Amino acid sequence: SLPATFDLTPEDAQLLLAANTHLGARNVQVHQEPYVFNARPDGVHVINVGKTWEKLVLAARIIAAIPNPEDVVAISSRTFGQRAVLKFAAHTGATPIAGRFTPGSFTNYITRSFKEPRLVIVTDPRSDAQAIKEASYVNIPVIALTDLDSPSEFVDVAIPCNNRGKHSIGLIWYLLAREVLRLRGALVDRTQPWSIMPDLYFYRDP
Amino acid sequence: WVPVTKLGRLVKAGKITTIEEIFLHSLPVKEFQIIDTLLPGLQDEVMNIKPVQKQTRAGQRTRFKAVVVVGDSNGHVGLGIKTAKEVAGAIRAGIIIAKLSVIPIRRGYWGTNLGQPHSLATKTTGKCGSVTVRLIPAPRGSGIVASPAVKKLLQLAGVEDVYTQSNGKTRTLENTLKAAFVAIGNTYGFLTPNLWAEQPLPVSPLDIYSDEASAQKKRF
Amino acid sequence: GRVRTKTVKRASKALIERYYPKLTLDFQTNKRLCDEIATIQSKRLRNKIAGYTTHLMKRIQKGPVRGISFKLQEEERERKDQYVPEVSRSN
Amino acid sequence: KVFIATANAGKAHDADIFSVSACNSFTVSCSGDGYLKVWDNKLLDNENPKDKSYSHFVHKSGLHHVDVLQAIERDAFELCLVATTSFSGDLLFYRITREDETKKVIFEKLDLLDSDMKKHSFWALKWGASNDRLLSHRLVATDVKGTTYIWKFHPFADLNWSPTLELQGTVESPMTPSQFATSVDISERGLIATGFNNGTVQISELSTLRPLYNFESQHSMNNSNSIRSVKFSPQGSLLAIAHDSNSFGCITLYETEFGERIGSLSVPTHSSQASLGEFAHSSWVMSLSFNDSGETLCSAGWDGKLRFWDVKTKERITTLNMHCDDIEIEEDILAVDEHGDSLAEPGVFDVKFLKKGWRSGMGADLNESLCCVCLDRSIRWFREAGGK
Amino acid sequence: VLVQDLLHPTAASEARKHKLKTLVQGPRSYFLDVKCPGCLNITTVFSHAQTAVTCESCSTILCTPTGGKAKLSEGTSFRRK
Amino acid sequence: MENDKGQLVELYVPRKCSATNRIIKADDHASVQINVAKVDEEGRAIPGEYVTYALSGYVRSRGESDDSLNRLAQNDGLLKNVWSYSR
RNA sequence: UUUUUUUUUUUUGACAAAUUUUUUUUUUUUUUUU
Repeated sequence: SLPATFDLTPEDAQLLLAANTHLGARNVQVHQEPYVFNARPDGVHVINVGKTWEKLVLAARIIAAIPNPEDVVAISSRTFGQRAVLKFAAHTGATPIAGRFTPGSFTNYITRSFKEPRLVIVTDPRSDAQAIKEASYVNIPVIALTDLDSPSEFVDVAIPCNNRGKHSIGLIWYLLAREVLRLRGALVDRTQPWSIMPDLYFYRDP
Repeated sequence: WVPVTKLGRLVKAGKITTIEEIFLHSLPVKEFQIIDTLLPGLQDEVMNIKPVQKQTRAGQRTRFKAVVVVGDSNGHVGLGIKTAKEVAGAIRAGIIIAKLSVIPIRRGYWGTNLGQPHSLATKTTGKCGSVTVRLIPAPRGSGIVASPAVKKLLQLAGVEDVYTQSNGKTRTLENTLKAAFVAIGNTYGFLTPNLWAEQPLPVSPLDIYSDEASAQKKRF
Repeated sequence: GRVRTKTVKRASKALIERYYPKLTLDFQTNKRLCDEIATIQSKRLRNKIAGYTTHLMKRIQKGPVRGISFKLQEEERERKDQYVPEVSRSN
Repeated sequence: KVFIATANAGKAHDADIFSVSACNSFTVSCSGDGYLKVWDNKLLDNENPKDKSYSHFVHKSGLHHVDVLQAIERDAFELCLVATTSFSGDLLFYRITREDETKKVIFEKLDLLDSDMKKHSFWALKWGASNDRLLSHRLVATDVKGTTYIWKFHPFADLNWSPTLELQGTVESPMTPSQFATSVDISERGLIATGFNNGTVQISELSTLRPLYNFESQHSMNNSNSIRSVKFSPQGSLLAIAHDSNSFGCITLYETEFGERIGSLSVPTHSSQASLGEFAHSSWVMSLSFNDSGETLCSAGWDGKLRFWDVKTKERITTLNMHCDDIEIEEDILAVDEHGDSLAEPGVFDVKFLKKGWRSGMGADLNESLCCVCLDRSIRWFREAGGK
Repeated sequence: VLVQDLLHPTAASEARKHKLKTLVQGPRSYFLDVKCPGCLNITTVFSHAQTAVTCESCSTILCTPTGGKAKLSEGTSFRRK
Repeated sequence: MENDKGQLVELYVPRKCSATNRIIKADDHASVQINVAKVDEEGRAIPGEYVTYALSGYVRSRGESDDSLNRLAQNDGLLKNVWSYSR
C-alpha cells in the first residue's frame, strides 16, 4: 500500500469542492458504478470523493509503470478539455489528440495520425466512443474520466467525475500531472504543494 | 523490408524469437513479414478460387475470390480469403492475409499418454454461416476422417488422427473452411483440468524493451 | 462556373502557410512574387494562384481562418486566455 | 535555445577525467588516477551524485578511454558492458551488474581476449551497437601502429552466458611510415572512421575490411595538425572531424559516400584580429558529439565554451561556458590575444549528449540531457530546451 | 454485479426489496397494541386490517380496512409489540 | 500436457483473466494487460518493478472491467474502500 | 410570446422460340589484343 502522505489533504478537498467534481448525474447513476455518497434533495447524486482520489492515484501509478512516457495518449473531442489535454501533454511525456480523432489512429499505418500507444487516457467515453472502440481492437487499456450516467464499455480504472462544467476536467488532469510528477520525478509530496495554478487549464472564453 | 509498428522492429532486431511469445501476450500482427521471420517453414495451399460477378450498367465485374490455407506441420495454421480482379494477385494477397492471421492449436492425446501428441485435446465445434464443423479426438492410426479441404487443412495444421462431423450446406468451401479454422482455434480457448494452476502473468516484450525498440527518428 | 480548382486552392494555402512575410494584399505584386517564389508551369494557373492568395490575405485580415497557420498566428499558447481583468476564493 | 543546469559533482577523481560514456541507467567515467567510477543518471533532483557513486580501482597507470554498451538480447538479460584501455595500453572488459535487494554495483571483470592480443598497445575504442545486421554486437579499437582491430563480439554461444571475441579484421596502417591513431568511431550504417595524429582520417567499410577513402590535413605545413575526435551522425551519412592550427580549434564536416566537403564551422569579426583563419574555437576542440535525434552537433573546446552547431543551418546555435560563469548575454567571438591563446583559460576534457530522458526530474523525457567533464574534476549534468 | 456477497447484503438493499424475494422470506407486518379513547386498557391488533375491528369492552370503532395497512381512526396512540 | 516420461509439451501455456479465470486466447484482441507500479518512501516509481493484472476482452466488452479490477486492487494490497463485497 | 404556416387532379394495350465465360506459378544478353 501507499504511504499516509499520499492521501486526500484538506486543501485538495477544498479545491475539488470549488470545482464541483463531486456533482454526479441528474437522471441516473448506472449500477455499473457504485460511487455515490447519498443523493441531494431536488437534484443530482453526490460522488464519494475519496474513492475518486484513490482511483486517480491508481491511474497515475499505472501511467508511471509505462516505460516511454510519450506513448500515453490524451483523447479529447470535448472542446472544454482540449487545452487541458494539451497542457497535460506538455507537462508529462504524453502525446495529445485534440479535436477530431480520425479513425484508424490506432488501427493501421499509411495514415500520418497512426500512433501506437501503450496506454490511452480519455476525457469522456460518450463523445469519444470512436476512440475507445478503436482501443478495443489493438490491445490498449483505457482510463476515462467517467460521469455516472455516461457508459462504461472497455474502460479500466474509471475515475468518477463531473464532465459537464469547465472547472472539473482541467482539475482532474492537473491532479494526474501532479501525481505523475510526484511519482518518478522531482517534486516532493508533502513539503511542496506545487505553485502552478489550475487556472492554467480550462477552456477558452472567448 | 523497413518495418512499421513496434512488433516489426522487435522481430527485425532479434528480440522476439518464437510466435509462441506473441501468442502469449496476444499482440495483433499487422505486417506479414513478422510471422515469416518467426516461422520459416510455413507453406501455402490454394484450396479454391471461384469467380464472382458484380452486375453493372454495362456488363459484369467478374472479380475472382481465392481461399488460401497456410501452415507448417507443428500446430500453426492460417486461413486467408481475398478477392481481386486478377487471379495471381488474389492468390498472393490471400497468402498474405493467411500469414497475417495464424492461430496456434492445442493438440493432445486421445487417452493414452505416450511420446508426443497426435489428435486434438478436446471436442471443439466451430460454426460459420449454415456450416458447423465438429472436430473430435480420434485414437492412434485413425487418420484424418474429413472431406478433402478440411483434410488438407488438418494435414497442414499438424494433426495426424482426427474425426470430423459437419452439418448444413457444405458445398461452399469458404464457410466450411472458416468454420474449421474457428474450431481448431477454439482448442486453446477451452479450460482443461491440467491448466488449473495459477501462473504469475509474465510481462510483454512490448512492455519490457519499449524504449530500446520504439518508433525511431534520425532525420540525418 | 467561376470556381477555383484543387491545385490552385491547396497550393495557395501551402504558400500562405510557409510565406506569410511578403504576400501583401495586392494582386499584381503577388503575381510576380509567385513567379519568383516557386516554379509554376502555365501563366493562367500562376495568375489563378496569385488571385486566390490575394483573396485569402484579404480574408485573413478580418479574422483567423480555419485551416491555415503561419507561425505569426502561433504565439497565443501560454498567453492564450489570461485575458480581461474584470475589475471592481470567497465569499 | 537555453540549457538549465540540473547538478554538478565536484572533486570526483584525483587526476584528470579524460573520457565519459553514458547508457540508460548511468554515466561511466574514466580518469588518470586508476578508478572506474559509474554515476547514476536516475537521480532524485536534490542530491549530490557522490551519494550514488561506485568506484573501482583497476590500473595504477590510469584510464584515458572507456566505452559502454547497455542492451538486451535473449528474453531480458540486461547486458551492460564497459570496455576500457589504460595508459599502459592494456585492454580490459567489465560487466556491470547490481544486487537484487541492496542495489550495490558489482564490477565483475572479464578477460575475453587472450594474452597475445592484450599484449598490443591500444588507444581509442568504441562499441558498434548492432540491430541484427550482425548476429551479435561489434567492437573497434585503435593502436600505436594504426592497425585498427575489429571484433565480432558474441555474449552467448549455446541460452547461457559464454562471452567470446572473434576477430573480424585488422585494417592496416594507412601510410608508411605509420602514424599514431588518436581517435576512432563506428556508425550504424557500417563505416569505420579511424583518426590519426597528422590530420589523416581513414574511412573503411565494415564488410570486406577494405578502405573506402581517406582525408588529409587542411594545414599544409608543426601547427597542431592532429585529429581530436572523429564522430558520425547516427543513421545519416554526415561525418564530423576536429583538427587544429597554431593553438586553435577547427571543426570539419564531410559526406559518407562521395567525400565532398560541406562546411567548416567558424565565427568571424574583429576581436579575432580580422581573422584569416576561420576557426571554431580559440583553443583545441577536445570533444565532438552528435545528439541521438540527429540534427544539432555539440563541440567542447579547451577554451571553456560549449558551442552548439545546427547542421541544417551550418551556423552556431548557442554557447555555454562550463568552467567559468558566463550565461545570459553572449557577444560571441573567438578571443585571440596577440601572444596566442584566449584570455579564457579553463580545462575542458569531454562532452556527451544523452538520449531523450535517461535523467530524472523536471528536465527529463521532455528534453534530452547533456554531460561534460573538466580539469578541476567537477563532472556536470545539464538539461536542455527549457520549454515543457 | 459479477462478484458480490448475497449472504450478507445490506438492510438498505433488502428492506427496499419485496417480502418474497429476500434471502430468507419474511413479512412486513408488525403487531401493534392500541390504547383506545374510551377504555384505559389496551387492544392487541395486527397492523394490517382485513376486517373492521372494534374495541374489547366498550365497543366502538378502532381501525378501518383499506387496500393495505389498517386505517387507525382519530387520535389513538399505539405501540410495536 | 506432460507425456510418458513427464516432459512438458503443449507449446505456449496461455494467460488467465485475473477476474474470471477464462483463457486469454491468441486472437482475443479486446483483452488487456494492466501494469501497476510499486512505490517506496515518498511514493516514487521504482522502474522495472511492477504488479500485472490481465483482463479478458469479454468483460471489457460487457463493460464491467472497472469493478473486478477494483476488487483485484483492494484484496491484493494497494487500496482501502472503493470496492464493496456487500453491495 | 411551443412560434410562425400551408386549397385540390384523365388516357398510355402488346413485343414469337433458342442465344454470357474461365485458368496457376510469375522469370531476358553480347566485348579479344599488347
